[PDB]
Formats: sequence, C-alpha cells, structure tokens
Amino acid sequence: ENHVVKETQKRKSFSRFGGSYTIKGLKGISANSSQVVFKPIQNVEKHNFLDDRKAKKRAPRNRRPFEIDTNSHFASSEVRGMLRD
Amino acid sequence: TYNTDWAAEKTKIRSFFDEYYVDNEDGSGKAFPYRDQVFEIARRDKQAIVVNVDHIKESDIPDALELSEAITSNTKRYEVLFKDTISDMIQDYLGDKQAPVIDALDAYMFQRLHMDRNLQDKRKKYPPQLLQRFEVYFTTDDAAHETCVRNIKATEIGHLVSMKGVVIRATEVKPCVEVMTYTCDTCAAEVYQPVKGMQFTPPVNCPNKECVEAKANGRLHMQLRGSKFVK
Ligand SMILES: [Zn+2]
Repeated sequence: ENHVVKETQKRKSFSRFGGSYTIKGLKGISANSSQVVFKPIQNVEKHNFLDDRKAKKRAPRNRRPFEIDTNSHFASSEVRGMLRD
Repeated sequence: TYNTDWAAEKTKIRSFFDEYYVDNEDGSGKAFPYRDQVFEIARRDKQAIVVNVDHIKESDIPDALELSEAITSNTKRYEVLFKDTISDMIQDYLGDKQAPVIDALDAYMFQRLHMDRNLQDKRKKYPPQLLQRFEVYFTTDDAAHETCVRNIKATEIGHLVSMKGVVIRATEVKPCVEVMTYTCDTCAAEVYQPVKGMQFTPPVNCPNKECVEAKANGRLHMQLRGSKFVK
C-alpha cells in the first residue's frame, strides 16, 4: 500500500508544458528586478529560491559526529533460549 | 586612407530622401515617394524599402556620384547607415506618439522600455537589430553591374553585383535566428546576443556584476518571446 500511494502521488505531480513567469512583489539581486521562475508554479508560497542547487557547507574532519557500531541483531529462538539458560 | 565620419554620410543620405522627387502626372505638384514610404513604415503599413542606386546617381544633389560609388563598393556597411537615417526620420515624423503594437516582440519591447522607465541607456542596453524592425534593399539597372555567375571573382567580394539567371532548386521557408535573449536565474538580468553568419555559440555564465561578485552561479536560460527570428 505504501508503494502504490507513493508512485501515484509522484506520477500525479508532473505537469506537461513550460513557460516562464514573474513574481511581482519580490525583489531580485540586480537593480529594479522582480523574481523570475522557469516552471509552472502552483502558488507563490511554493517558490524555494533554488535552495536545491546550493551545496551544503561541511564541518572539518576533526569535528564531525561519529557513532560506534556493535553488530546487533534479533537472533533465533534457539540461540536466545541457550543464552538465557 | 579610409573615411569613418558617419555623421556626414548620414547627412548626405538624409538629404537624398528629403530632395528626390517626381512631378505629378496632372502637373499639380511633386511627390516625394521615398519619404512617403518612410512614413508608411512609421505607421506600420510596410516592412521594407527598396532603393534604386541609379536614382541617387542621377539626382540633382552635391556628392551624389561619390555616395553611389561608396554604396556600391562597401554595400554591407552602408545598409547600417541607411537604417540609422530612416530610424531618425521615423522618430522625427512620430514625435511623442507611439507606434502600434502588432506582435509579441512589439509588445515585449513596448512593455519593457517603460518597465525600464519605471538615449545612452537605450542604445547601451538594446542592440540596434532589436531597436530597428524594418528592411532595406538596393537595386541597380545600369549595365556596368551586369555580370554572369562565371564572372563573379575575388574583386567582387563585398561589392553590389547584379545578374540574371534560372532557378534550379529552392527550399521552403525556415525560421532563422537574428538576436538571442537570455535571462539569469538568480539575479533576473538579461543578455542580448546578436547572431551573424550560419553559427553561434551560447554563453553559459551570467555576466552581471552583482551576480558575479556574489558568486551566485546563476545559469542563463534562453527565451524566445524576446528573441528575434526572420524568414
Ligand atoms: Zn546573474
């Protein structure tokens, strides 16, 4: 049921044709400019300022979090009974 | 040993358009047909002027022979000067009025010039192929310019040549690029690229100074509502 719902949502997301549009009321970086988008946005709040492009900043290698891994599993009933005894 | 004073040449060309005439068939007056055709372009009943060089040669104007020889010898350059003088004549006729919007490029230009509002700025921002929207063509009838296909050789490169022949093959009409327009993603600026010849290379990175200094990495996307095409 998860797979069917996810695939139907994704294939219903797509739209056919294109165009380009101006958001009147939002300023651009360059002077006297309005914001410009190049996909058929449903509503102005769906706009994202192309944050999907921008590469994320990383911490240096000395200061990243780290886990410690123990190989941990739910063993069979036979092994669990022997270990309990 | 070259002449590049374009203003004097423009003065000569405008004097030709002002002073060529033909008498009316009833004798009632004079027709000034070239400036009538210029006003037809100004009111957008027309798209091209066809100029006869022999009329320039036989006009009653000083330096007429020199102007005709210069047109014939460097025709690819004098087309620009004719377009500039006709544009100045159109603005002198039109005054503070506006020419009618008829197509999407006209609508884009009329909307965007007043968005820019809301001559140095105009001429720096827009290329002249986009500012001027009409055609100029030349003709000759004197037998000095009559040649065959066989005779057109290295002395004729850049010159005006006339000939007569039979058509073997012809293609159908296609759209040809004249000016491309690109818009930036991040900073919403525009780039205008005129095209000459049978090839062009599109630019990739945005040239606007604020975008470059901020290192915003905005791509350029081409737009065909602002771009110019020709048959
Ligand atoms: Zn940019």
